[PDB]
Amino acid sequence: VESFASMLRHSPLTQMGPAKNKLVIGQIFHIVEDDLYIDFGGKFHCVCKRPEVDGEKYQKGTRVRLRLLDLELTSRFLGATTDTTILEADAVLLGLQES
Amino acid sequence: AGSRLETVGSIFSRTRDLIRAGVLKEKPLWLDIYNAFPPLREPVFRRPRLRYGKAKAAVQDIFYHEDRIRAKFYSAYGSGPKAFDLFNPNFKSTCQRFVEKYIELQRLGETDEEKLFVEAGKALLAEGVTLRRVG
Amino acid sequence: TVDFIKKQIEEFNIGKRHLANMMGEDPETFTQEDIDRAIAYLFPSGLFEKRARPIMKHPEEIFPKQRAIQWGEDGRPFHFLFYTGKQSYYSLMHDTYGKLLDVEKHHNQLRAKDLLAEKTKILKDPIGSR
Amino acid sequence: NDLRDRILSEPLKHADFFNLKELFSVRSLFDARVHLGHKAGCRHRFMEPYLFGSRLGQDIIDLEQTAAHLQLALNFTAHVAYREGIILFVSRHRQFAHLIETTARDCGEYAHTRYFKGGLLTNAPLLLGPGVRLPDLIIFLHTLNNVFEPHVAVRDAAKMNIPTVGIVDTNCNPALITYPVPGNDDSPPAVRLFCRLFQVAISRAKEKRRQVEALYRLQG
Ligand SMILES: [Mg+2]
Repeated sequence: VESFASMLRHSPLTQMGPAKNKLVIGQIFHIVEDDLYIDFGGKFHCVCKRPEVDGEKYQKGTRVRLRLLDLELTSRFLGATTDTTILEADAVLLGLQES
Repeated sequence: AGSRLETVGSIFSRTRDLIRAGVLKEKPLWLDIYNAFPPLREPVFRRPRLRYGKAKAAVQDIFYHEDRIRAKFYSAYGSGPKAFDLFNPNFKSTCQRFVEKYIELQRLGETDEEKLFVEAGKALLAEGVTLRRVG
Repeated sequence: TVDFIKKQIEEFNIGKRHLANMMGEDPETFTQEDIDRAIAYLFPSGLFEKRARPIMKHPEEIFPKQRAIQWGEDGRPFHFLFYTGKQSYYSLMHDTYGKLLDVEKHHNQLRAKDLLAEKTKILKDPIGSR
Repeated sequence: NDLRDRILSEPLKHADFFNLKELFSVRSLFDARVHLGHKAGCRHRFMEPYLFGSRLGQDIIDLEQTAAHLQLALNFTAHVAYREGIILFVSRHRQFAHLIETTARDCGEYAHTRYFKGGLLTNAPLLLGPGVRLPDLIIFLHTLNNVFEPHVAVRDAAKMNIPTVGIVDTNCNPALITYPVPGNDDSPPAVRLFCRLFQVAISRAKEKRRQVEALYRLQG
């Protein structure tokens, strides 16, 4: 039986370090007319817009490349006891995954 | 009929007290399961007071000696050319490989950080990976 | 009120037979329109309110639709959404949403197989659909 | 009557009666992203004991305490299902509403993922009908509504003395929940894992109730 502490040490999330400026691949699980809901393995799902080039091949289950900036968008405003989360993540599109 | 006070105590505490009192003559079915299997913490209502003064939280930061090595690699070479993949439980990142070879190299008895860092970079170059220095 | 509806159903059939007997017609074809013209004759009510005139119709059409019993003798609700307050509306919403996912799943499979055999049939303007 | 007491009291003498220890493990939970949490700013005060630590401002839930809680939660869920108990799935989250609604249909139990009316559990006779049997257990897959406030059913259930087994994130209030399970309720793999675990837990309880009934029938 592997102790839980050992699992965190070798987990890919811990090996990433800071989430800012990290090249992480993700998979699309929901498609709107202009918004691509991408899951990159983090806690939440980042949202990006379809690029004007090769936009027809961004379908469900397609793998894309992301540049994570904040793992979870969250800020504190005055008069708020607890921070108001956005339940999303911030990322940008660098293209499609090169199979 | 029953008790509807949330702050008096747990659901178990009120139910067994009413039964012992003699008002609830029909024992609820979930009560027997509760006696045999109790939870870790009895559900007692408590007011979420806000922390004032010098008191802080007891949550510890998760830091490792590996993280100290990873900071130097990220500061110098930035993010590695390999793309991180979180879907693979057994994924081996370029930085993780750098740390693993750094640990093995320092087992030879080397103490200088500069020697450890440079040799690890040369050792990675022998494996074919790219380590284009930033700036 | 299931039994009360049943009692109304049987006596209305009996009542219809009496009306046909006195009208001197064929009881096998004593249609509702014939019932209305018979009632309007036997009881000549002069009233402007059309709904206030004497009526004798099918009790299913007269009595409002009633909710069926939602639970058994042990109290277990029959439907799985009874605790949402509105079981009928949400079950319709659940089924409607499920059909969309199945269509989306089916369309996704068709796109994978490179086939588009469906057509948009929403346009029913000549029929006048609302 | 006495044999009816025998069949009701039979599973009370075995801790592992339903053999639920094989359904999940620490490795199984870890691959479902159950050890992740919100930022350090949103950390509720009562969730401090259940937190293993914070990783760069991101809280990490201690799965060792999650496994201990989840073991009792599944064990408690099955027993109330074994005794022919009404189980209600409550989750006010507009990303798994259909999945949770379909999960309850397969298990044969009830779900309420829509808007929760004010006088539902408390003023039951007016809302539902003259004589209504209140649910004997409530499962919360999400203890928060869409406005980041504690769900009304959490407070109402304590008033009506109805045990609640609810997954609590790092920003929830496990004070009134009798069987809290500290975990992650946001990532799709985590939510899917919890539903499947409660799917098999109910199905085994329903089946093993029927098997013992058959044995009782041939006893006499
Ligand atoms: Mg959450």
